[PDB]
Amino acid sequence: TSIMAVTFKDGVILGADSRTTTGAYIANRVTDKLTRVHDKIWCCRSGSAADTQAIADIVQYHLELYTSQYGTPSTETAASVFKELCYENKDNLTAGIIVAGYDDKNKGEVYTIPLGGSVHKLPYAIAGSGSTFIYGYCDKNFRENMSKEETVDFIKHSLSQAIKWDGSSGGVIRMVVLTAAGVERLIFYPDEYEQL
Amino acid sequence: TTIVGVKFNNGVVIAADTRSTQGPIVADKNCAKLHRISPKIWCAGAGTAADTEAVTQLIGSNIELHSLYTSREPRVVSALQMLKQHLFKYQGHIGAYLIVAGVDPTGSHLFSIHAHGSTDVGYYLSLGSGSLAAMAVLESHWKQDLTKEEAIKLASDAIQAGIWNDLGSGSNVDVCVMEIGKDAEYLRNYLTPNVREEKQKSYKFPRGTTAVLKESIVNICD
Amino acid sequence: SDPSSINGGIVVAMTGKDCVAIACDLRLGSQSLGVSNKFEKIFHYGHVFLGITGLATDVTTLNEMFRYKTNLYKLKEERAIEPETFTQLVSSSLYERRFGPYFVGPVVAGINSKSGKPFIAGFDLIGCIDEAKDFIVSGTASDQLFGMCESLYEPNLEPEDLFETISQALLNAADRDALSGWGAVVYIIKKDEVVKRYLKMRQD
Amino acid sequence: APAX
Amino acid sequence: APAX
Amino acid sequence: MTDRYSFSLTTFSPSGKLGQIDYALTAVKQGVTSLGIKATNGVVIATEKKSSSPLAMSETLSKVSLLTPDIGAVYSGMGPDYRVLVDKSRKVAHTSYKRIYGEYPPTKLLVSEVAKIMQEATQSGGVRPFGVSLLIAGHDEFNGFSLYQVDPSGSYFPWKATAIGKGSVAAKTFLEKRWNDELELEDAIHIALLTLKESVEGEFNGDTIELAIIGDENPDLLGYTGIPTDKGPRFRKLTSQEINDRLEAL
Amino acid sequence: TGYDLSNSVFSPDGRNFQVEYAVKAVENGTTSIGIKCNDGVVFAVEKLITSKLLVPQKNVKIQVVDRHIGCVYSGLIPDGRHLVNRGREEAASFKKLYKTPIPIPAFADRLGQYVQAHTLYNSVRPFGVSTIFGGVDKNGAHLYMLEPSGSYWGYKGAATGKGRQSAKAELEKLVDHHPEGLSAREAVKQAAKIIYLAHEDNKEKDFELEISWCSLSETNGLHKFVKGDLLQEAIDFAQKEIN
Amino acid sequence: GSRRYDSRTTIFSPEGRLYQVEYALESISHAGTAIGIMASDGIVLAAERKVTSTLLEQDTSTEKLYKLNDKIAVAVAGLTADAEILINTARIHAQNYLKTYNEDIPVEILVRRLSDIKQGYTQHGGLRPFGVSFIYAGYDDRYGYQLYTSNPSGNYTGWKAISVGANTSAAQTLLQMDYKDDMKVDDAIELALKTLSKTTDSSALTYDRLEFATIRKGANDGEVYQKIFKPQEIKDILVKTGIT
Amino acid sequence: GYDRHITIFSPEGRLYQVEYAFKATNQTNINSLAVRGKDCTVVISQKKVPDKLLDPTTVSYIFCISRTIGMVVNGPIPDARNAALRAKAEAAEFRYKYGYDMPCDVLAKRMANLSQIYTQRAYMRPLGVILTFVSVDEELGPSIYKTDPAGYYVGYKATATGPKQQEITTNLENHFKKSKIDHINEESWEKVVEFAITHMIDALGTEFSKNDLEVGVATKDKFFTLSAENIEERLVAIAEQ
Amino acid sequence: NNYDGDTVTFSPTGRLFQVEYALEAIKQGSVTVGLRSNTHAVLVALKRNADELSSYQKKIIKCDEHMGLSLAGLAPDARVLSNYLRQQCNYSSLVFNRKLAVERAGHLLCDKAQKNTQSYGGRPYGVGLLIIGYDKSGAHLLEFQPSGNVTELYGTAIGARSQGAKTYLERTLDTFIKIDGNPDELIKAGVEAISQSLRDESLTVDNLSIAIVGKDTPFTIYDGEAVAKYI
Amino acid sequence: MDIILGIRVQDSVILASSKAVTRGISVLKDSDDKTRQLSPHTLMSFAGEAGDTVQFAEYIQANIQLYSIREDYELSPQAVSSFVRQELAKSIRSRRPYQVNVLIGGYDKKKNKPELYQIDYLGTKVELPYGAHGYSGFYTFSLLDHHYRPDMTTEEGLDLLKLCVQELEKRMPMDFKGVIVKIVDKDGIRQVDDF
Ligand SMILES: [Cl-]
Ligand SMILES: [Cl-]
Ligand SMILES: [Mg+2]
Repeated sequence: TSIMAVTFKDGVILGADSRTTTGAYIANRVTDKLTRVHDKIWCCRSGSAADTQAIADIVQYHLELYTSQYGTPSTETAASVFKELCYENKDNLTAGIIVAGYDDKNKGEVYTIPLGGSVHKLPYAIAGSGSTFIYGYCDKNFRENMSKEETVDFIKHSLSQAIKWDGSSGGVIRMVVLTAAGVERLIFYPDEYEQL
Repeated sequence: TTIVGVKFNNGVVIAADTRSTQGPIVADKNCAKLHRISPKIWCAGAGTAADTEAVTQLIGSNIELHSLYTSREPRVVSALQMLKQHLFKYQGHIGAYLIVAGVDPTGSHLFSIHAHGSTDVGYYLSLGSGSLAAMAVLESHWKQDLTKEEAIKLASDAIQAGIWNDLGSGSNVDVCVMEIGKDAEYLRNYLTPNVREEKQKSYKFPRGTTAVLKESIVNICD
Repeated sequence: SDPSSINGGIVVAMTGKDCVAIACDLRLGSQSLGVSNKFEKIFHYGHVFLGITGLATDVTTLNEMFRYKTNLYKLKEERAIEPETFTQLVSSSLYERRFGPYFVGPVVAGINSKSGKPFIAGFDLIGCIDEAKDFIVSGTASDQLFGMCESLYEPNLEPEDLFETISQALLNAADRDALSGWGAVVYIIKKDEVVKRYLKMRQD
Repeated sequence: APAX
Repeated sequence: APAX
Repeated sequence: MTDRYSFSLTTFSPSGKLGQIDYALTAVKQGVTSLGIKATNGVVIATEKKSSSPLAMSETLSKVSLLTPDIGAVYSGMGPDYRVLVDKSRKVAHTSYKRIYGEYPPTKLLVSEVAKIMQEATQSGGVRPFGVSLLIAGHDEFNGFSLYQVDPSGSYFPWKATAIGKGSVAAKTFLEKRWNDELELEDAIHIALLTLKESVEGEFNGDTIELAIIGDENPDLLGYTGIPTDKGPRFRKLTSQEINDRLEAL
Repeated sequence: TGYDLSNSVFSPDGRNFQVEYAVKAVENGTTSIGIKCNDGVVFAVEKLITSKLLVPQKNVKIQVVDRHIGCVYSGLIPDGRHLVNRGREEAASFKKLYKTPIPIPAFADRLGQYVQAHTLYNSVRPFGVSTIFGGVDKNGAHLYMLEPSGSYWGYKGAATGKGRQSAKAELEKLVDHHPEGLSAREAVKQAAKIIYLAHEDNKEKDFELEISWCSLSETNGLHKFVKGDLLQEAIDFAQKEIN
Repeated sequence: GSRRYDSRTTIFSPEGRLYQVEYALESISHAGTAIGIMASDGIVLAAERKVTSTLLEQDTSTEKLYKLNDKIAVAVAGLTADAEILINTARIHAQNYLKTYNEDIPVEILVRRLSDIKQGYTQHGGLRPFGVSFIYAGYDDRYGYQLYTSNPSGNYTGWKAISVGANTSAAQTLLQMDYKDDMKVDDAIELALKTLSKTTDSSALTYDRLEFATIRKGANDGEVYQKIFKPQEIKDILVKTGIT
Repeated sequence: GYDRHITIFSPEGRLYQVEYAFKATNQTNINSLAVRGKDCTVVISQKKVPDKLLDPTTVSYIFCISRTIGMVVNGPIPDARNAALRAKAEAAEFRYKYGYDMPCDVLAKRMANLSQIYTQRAYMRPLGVILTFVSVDEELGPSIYKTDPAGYYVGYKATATGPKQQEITTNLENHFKKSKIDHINEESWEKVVEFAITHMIDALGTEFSKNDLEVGVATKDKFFTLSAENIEERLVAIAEQ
Repeated sequence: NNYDGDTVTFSPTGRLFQVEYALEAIKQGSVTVGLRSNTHAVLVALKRNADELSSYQKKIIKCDEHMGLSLAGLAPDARVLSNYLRQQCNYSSLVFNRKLAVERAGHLLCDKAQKNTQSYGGRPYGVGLLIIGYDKSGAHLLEFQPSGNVTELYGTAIGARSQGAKTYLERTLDTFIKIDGNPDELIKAGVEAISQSLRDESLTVDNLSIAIVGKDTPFTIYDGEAVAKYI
Repeated sequence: MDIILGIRVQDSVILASSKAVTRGISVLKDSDDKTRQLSPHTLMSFAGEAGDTVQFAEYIQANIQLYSIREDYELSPQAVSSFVRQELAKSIRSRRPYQVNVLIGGYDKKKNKPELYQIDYLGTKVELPYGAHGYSGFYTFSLLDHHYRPDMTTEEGLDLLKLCVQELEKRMPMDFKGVIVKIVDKDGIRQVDDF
């Protein structure tokens, strides 16, 4: 996988490739790695497909139950529930998860949860096998408070490169935009992003 | 095994070859890899033969009880969720690789489930040892907006690629068509392109050929 | 160290015209050492016949188990269990031991006493049903049995012809396996008489 | 155990 | 098994 | 906390009656009349859908329930007790039979399992008996058509025809006059509809009568085709319309 | 009858008499109050001086839960401690899983459900306390009162114990005379007065006053006890008013 | 707590009786009479149904006589539902023995374990006893033909002829009068039916108010056969002995 | 008579504890009512705040169980909240297990089964509550299903609950007699709410201010309660009528 | 009366009679006194015998180097509760390297007793305890009753005719509270307090029991010839 | 352990069992009786893992003796053998299985026939005219295939057994220190004292 989440002026954007792998065989070329755990709290999934799905399903369930009793959960709270699962089951899980959400108080937030189940709040986060190839690029090109169009471009260009060098990344680039205006799904096909 | 699922206009179709293997030996030339979970939700299974049958019946049983309890027709996503959570609990040790399809009040659906418990959504899918042969065909001929008859042809063509090119697949093609608003039609041995040729000779023996030591009547009665 | 080939032995079943046949060898050994020449692998519960190959302790245990279960079935249902039903019971019972299985290769044969249909089936050690028109094979000489059956067999044999065919499949398969043989039994099963024949075969 |  |  | 009621709440009185079973039968006496009649090629079970308020939608309350595709049940007594018994009865048909033998249980054996559950509520600690009597109509290949009554004690009996609840005494007498061993299913439906009018006060139509049959296989109700040995459920609920058709030729 | 001898039994009117008897134990206890204010809450309670020998200031009765919630109660003191112990576990586990400190409404239902649970079985006895509690969360200040039945509501002001009526009347005046809101330091003084006024109904033994508060501005949203110059100042304001 | 509502099912009276056992026995005394008679060449089980309605499906019915294994059957007097619980236990217990020893269970051994179960309900657990008495009829190759009874106390005893349920006082007197040791099965069949005929609370004994079974060596050579009589077979045996 | 303290049968085959649990249902002296529109389901209940010291916003007997299900309770609040928490847990679990939102009628059945257990198992008392569940089901459309301490439940065209329930019931029956249909033939939920308030006023013979009522609306894909202001807006429109 | 069958039942006036009957066994108990200054805390207990051939039941139990208690009522219940205290003091040392606050000891006992006043099948403890100790905030005396009520005091007494001593201590307060740096004077005051509760008997050498803890004295118990100094 | 044999002749079952007990490079004992009487007409010999053998044998003996007392009756050899087999069949799937092989020699008094059962640690039961466990069988089975006749007397059986022991003493690597021989017949169980 290649995944990332980026905070900006109006909120946060999540991005991902669409490749699922079964060895060197591409088991799914149109995977959706960006997943909803609440109206405006989403996650990017990397690692084991089974582990990350099982985790996201449980988290969605916890937050649905949270909502019923105490109203809308914060993005921090959602990240905490992911952590609890990842940390306590670290021996049996291969899950690299980025959590991203939009509050009206807190605006956009990104929490990354690597293999051991530690939590790290960041302006943006990258992860997955393909992310190694774009640490240089992303560190050089990210700024805070970018516009929506700048942030879409940053993600598009970054994942384009990750996909170019990483054989375990590919297909389409999916993105999910999280603002006060609601939730927007974007998709970009190879013929566009490849020749960037 | 080769198995596939293909969506179309007004429903979904699944297909499977009919070979069972124990190592290089063909254990069964005509087993049914298409399973009924509920009347309009069917399952194609690859992997450990007993696991796909057992996991399919268990969830089929619970779906029936659930359908009765709720006074509703069962949904594919319920079979999907129950299957995946069961398989995940068993950490891959239950070797069932499934293409789940069906129609329900929500519409028509097509999914795959791998043994560790991950699920996928698609318009065309293939699993099993013959999945690459089948997927080559699907990637070559699939299009958006297939008719029922195009979808059936595409599915059985994909299974045929497996039958001819994969040593793990052979014999016949089974199909099941689940169209919205209609009964599922299960087409057992839809294609039979591997009919054994007439043998050269009859090996029926002269009676008395076999040397016998003893006879006796067995008591099956009370 | 492979429990399915410590004791050795084989079972084969075939359908004919309004009949079925099921046969087994009589060997029970401990690897190279032949121990018993009288170890039959076919049992019956009313009119339903079950052959079991594999680890002999499990063969014995499973016979005792299915006798138990069919006896209670009969008491509660007030009728003898049919082959289609027994086949399902075998499958359930084996799969119940999915992660600690009985190391066996069971084979069911009999005639449904309502419909008159001949019926055979085979199973793997964890319960997978293999239903077949023609023949089912099991044991340490299963490759050989598959070869013999696939060439010798033809549909709709009369009971006395079917007898010759199944016997020749068993005998010649057994003779190419070091762990099978040492005698053989053949059951010919018609709608309501069952003949049991012991075959004369090489004792090496 | 057989496969498919 | 399917990785991401 | 937790259940510290591990002792029986049903015990023998000095006269030998089991009070709670007797009192449960009294609750069944109070209950609305239901009945079953066994024909040569089918069974019919029927009852009155006596609504609580006319604002209630009584199609949402099913008194006659499918247990297996060939077995149905109706009751007299306490509705909620019946509802959970149907839930338990459906499940036990699977867990203790279908998951073992790959086929649905025969009527007597499913009945036997329900009876067991009801007997346990008569002896186990901290519970009262079920306040219902069931009538279970069913078909299976080797026994054909059958009709059973199950009581709070856990006892069950096979019937040619019977009735339970409110006006059972009168209705049982009516059925003795009309029942013979040559009834074709349509005749049994007709007799059931006549018997039920005696005990119904208010409206008597297909919206106040609930009525189901165990009869012929219904391939059109199966949901799929292609397995010729699977022929469909013998259980069928008659529609509001189907009942009214038979009430004009009453 | 005999309906009143066993918890969780409905009488023919539909009452659980054992809960009603627990209320008598509450009514028998000392007076305690809460006053909700602009950006927080204030808790006060009368401590009867049984004897010269009680060490003053050293039998503390108001209890903190987590870092932001205060609890006070009237009735059987150990029952109240038991309830607060459970509250502390409920808050710890909430914070553990969800990171954020437990919201006050959320906290109220945790106690409510736990108290209500003790009216479901005959093998437990209802709680012999009414509990006033509250604090400050991300949505502002909340004050709650919770009864032996498990019943609780949000309150502008609340009182319980022997001087509950006297105190209730006094609270009702403040709510009418300060409709735009009452400040934290105002509420502290008012609380002292009301406890002194409600001490009328308990006046053999003289008493020791104890106050606490959470205020977004005055305590940074944390629960703190009122001591020293602030306590003495509020005592003085109360002394003024009963003369 | 819940102590308030505990009947204390397993205590002694001041006289040293078990209330619940006594009261269970009282319950059984109103149940349809069942009779067992043991001959030299077989056993008879006969039992009267609790008063029929004409609409009861009488041929596909069983209320009194149950098969435990191929060599052992029981006749029931008391709560049918209670009896079935015990019957399935006994059936399973028979199969465990067979599985363990590869020999059919000796009759007494089966009877003892069932009686031991009943006993337990009178000494511990605070549950009501089973409101059932059994007549056991069976064969084994140690003692041959045997009759036993057990009751809610879990006490069991062996008999040449015995009755349980209603009117056992009158029935026992009549069996005592006409029973004799050298009796054949067919004589015992007659004695059983004649005894019910005289002790019945009904106007007259008919086929439809009866259940009937024999356990003979009357199959083929040194092996045993259970015959549970069909209604038509009872109707015939009722004529054959001139009661109808 | 210890058959009066626990849920065992009386000699006349009755459960007194269940019957007395029904009497606790009216302890609060509130009346509720529910009706169905074309697109919606409306439930209204009286709101009575006696004490001046209460925070009126925390005084409610309407609950949002899931995104799509609402529930109003007639009965004491501790039992009401106990039932609401359970319903919320059951609805969330159902969604996770089966991959779709729990239908109103299935939740009603599930809560009814739970209640049934309390009528049969001795150690648990019945809850002194009647639960009215409302939604716009994706299969069945606008839905009202109601549960009581006996474990009984059924679907309704419309319903009412409380001490003066019979007045409201017959009022509604008389309307549907006349209207000849299953529901309030109205496009917007705003007007269905108006109908509901209007017929509650006639049946009870009393007027309402904005703080005397409490309203819940179920539409396709959300259930929500109204503020004092949305109700005031609604009371105003009834007056100009 | 109808409401005293168990602890899980309130009376119609909101009382718990089993708890009140537990309180009654304390009243039948031999008198014991607690009092403290700022530097020390003292327990004095009158020990009771069966007859002239018997020992005099111990009423004082050491809980830690800095803590201990006296008992009045059911002695086995004091053994259970003191043993719990020993464990709690112990746990504080092994885990936190921290001597347990006397106040926490108080709270822990209250919560332990309370559980037995709300659940069916149990019973309240039938003993009252006076806990003394010296910790990070100085000398302390606590009074424990099996209702679960624990109270911190300068001085007190419990058991039969304890009202004599409790009155004496109430007047004496201003004196004994300021007996700092003098162990023997604080003890003398304690022995005098207990004497106000004697009737037809006076303090003998195998009848009196004293304990002291404070700034530089580990909790120690004095019996026999070691108390002759004080008679 | 190591050597246990059994031969069934016309009217009895004869069990021969080696006397040596060896641990490491030391023969600790040369007079070990590798047998337990289960009932007056049933005898069981045993060989296998140290400790397991006696623990198992005595446990079966205790169970059979209990049955005898309870029913005042002697279980048939077939019944005892089936009980023993089931115990071993359970054991083989335990956390730690009994590694014990047995021969059960009994005289059935109802049938008036001697019976010899060979059961291995897996619970593999077989009724035989002659039996052996371990490496012993590799010499004796063929020898007995040659010299054994079904209608032999007890004396003929003992001579046949002398042949087996002689061959084993010639060709076996280990010194098993001779055998203790026991005869089970209609009059019970007795031990031959000079072999
Ligand atoms: Cl995925
Ligand atoms: Cl349920
Ligand atoms: Mg050879």
